Amino acid sequence: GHMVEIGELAPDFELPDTELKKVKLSALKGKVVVLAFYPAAFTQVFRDSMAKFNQVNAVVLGISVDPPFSNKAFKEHNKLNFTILSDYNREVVKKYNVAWEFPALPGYVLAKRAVFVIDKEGKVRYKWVSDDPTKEPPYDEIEKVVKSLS
Repeated sequence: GHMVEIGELAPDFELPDTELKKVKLSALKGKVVVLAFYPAAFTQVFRDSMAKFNQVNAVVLGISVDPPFSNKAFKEHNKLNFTILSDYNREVVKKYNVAWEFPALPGYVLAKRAVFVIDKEGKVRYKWVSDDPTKEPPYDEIEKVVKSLS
């Protein structure tokens, strides 16, 4: 099975960004990385909460199971300045154990709202996973963790 814990080497993966370019996690070693998983692009509640990662001092990788084409429109609409990846085959939500089935859509597997901060050595240093998709992560704490790793 898959279980991600602090201190472990973050599971590597390669997913397409909004321009269909392959982005590999391990290629980011030497830089602090923040994985920001979200359930679905265009979820309605002005601007999506993913925009709160715009000012984080690290390489933020937004990740959802939405297709690249839609994530591109999502990224532009909400002025997200970071890389947005499409885990269309659910490979990564499984590797990070942040998968769940959407209540209203039988068999639709998507990511839980989650955040993982990875250090320059590629190890997991912070983990936050909310079963409730409406909850937002502690941005302040996350930024402080990023700082300690910079």
